Amino acid sequence: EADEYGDWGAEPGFEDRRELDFMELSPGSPRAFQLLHSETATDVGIASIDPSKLPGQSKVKNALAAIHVAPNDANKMRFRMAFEWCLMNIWNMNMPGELNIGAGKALYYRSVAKQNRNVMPLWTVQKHLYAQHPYAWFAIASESNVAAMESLAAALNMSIQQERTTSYKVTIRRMAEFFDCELNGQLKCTMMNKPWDRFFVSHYIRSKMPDLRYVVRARHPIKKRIADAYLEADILRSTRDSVQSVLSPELGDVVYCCERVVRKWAKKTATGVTLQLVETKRTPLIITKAGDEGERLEYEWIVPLPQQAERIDIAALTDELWEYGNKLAAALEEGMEELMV
Amino acid sequence: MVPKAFQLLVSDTAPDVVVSRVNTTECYTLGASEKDVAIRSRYSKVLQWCCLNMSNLQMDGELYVDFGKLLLKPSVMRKNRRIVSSYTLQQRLQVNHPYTWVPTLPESCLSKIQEQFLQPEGFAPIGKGVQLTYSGTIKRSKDQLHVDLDNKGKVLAVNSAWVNLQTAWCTHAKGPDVRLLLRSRPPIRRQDVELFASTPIIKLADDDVADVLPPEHGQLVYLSEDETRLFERVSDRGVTITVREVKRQPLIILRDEEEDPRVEYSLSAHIPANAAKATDVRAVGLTAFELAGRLAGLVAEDFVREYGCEAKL
Repeated sequence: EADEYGDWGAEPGFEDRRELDFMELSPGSPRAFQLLHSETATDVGIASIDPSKLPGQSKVKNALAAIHVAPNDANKMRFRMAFEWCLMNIWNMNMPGELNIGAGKALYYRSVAKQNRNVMPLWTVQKHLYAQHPYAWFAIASESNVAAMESLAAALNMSIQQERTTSYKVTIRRMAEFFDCELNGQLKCTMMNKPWDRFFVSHYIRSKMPDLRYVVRARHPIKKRIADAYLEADILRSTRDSVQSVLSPELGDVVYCCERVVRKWAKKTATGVTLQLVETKRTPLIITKAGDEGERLEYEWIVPLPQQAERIDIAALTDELWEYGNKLAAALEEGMEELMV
Repeated sequence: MVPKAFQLLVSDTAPDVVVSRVNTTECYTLGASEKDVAIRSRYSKVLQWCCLNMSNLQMDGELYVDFGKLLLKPSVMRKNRRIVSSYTLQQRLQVNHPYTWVPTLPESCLSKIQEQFLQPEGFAPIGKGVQLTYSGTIKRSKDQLHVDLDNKGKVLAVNSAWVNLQTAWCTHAKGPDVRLLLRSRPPIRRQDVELFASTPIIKLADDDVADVLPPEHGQLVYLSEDETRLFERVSDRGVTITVREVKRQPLIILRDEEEDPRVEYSLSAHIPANAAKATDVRAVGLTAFELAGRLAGLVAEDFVREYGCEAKL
């Protein structure tokens, strides 16, 4: 309503409500959501000033004056806070996890055309976008982006590591329960993880066409007997046309399929963390969702979440990840102008 | 009895984003808004709402703008964070008064202001040259009255405590900060104007002031010598803006935060209950904000040169 700003007095206990200002959680579909921008920064910087020569202030040699902050630094600080928070939650759990930096464009939708205000601050937009999750990420790339990313990897001294490996991803539904599954190229059942649970999603909206999304996701432990039964059982037959399900007798029906051409460039960062650059050319194959169709090329950063015992420098790691995400976006930008939604 | 508003409108910040629709219910994407449109939007909206509140309360008001430095106490920061959310910063400032307002402006800037701000604007000098006045504050059992005195020290005017219904703080990196307020004066009960006129508040002696107020009638907590120059501009649509330039030197002080000569420039207007109905306060507020910004930009260089307050983060 009218109290969407810090006006009309001081409401009691503001620190309790505004402790998690950098993101938006509703205590008991990602749990944690934050929205950023390349030229918008709600953050304000408290600098150090020398009021030695003011009238009435000649004994005080240090005071604080609020000023604007470059949005780069404000976004850096907000991302660092969110990353530290999600790391704390992950370490509180036994979950292993990873952070992926994906490229694409984010599109939202208003529920009703009426009561739509053209210009809003970030936090109310975050509240609306996290209330019912009305958003969609469209990962897009081009063939020139292949050469651009190759040049970026060569400049960054990236290792070649994996080249053009083919794999598949499928999902099996029992009751409403859902399993994600990764299969080797030659119709070989490979890995039976549970579906990713993203604790933190960040929509870093850049000014230009390319757009960055940082997501921290972890996998629940998989109960042994079901995964073991899935491993040897043949689930995906392949006719000469496409894939097909042969997993009916002891599994729920298959819902999603995909074929992935995967190309991974790995390197050790400045700190003691290994990062990967995953190029995924995905073909939907069998689908049930009306929007999945169409071959999509995606370029992503992937960083496994460092363990608590490793005690890696969190601030330096966050700075390096932001810098590398910006480098990825800048490299992709020159090729990414024709989309214009 | 009446809502009050506090705002810290730091310049060069754009907390808002333009919701630009894109063709393929509705759909949109976010885009960078303009540098400082949100500041003006907040100021205008809060001014209009509080002026409406006043009009429903048939209370007079004054839009008072002054130029000086807003110095935050070092205790405002928590956990040593250079960067903090504006909403959190405002809610922190409101709770316990960590802010310190120092109305000041460099001495050498007077000619530049007159030649490049007062003269180009419709601002023209009024009054009779420079008038010397003594501004005093009388604390009482439950109220804090203000009193003005002539050269002889006779009680020129008695006013009640200013009630601020809207207090904004435009803040700038290099130039002097701008404080914009909407204020009201609850009617002085009649005996008080009489009470303080009969009793000699101060006793002049060879240009030295010694308090002679009866102690039961409060205490002269604050007192200062003022040299006041008035400029006025009555623009179209019947709205008047006054530039009051005050060279103020305190004489009797209560705390050691106000003990030096200071040059103040104040842009003032009036929002009468009857007139505001036919007056678009939007235009008055925007004009005041624009004038304040222009003068701050004019005096920023010399303010930095003489005072050195350059907040760099």
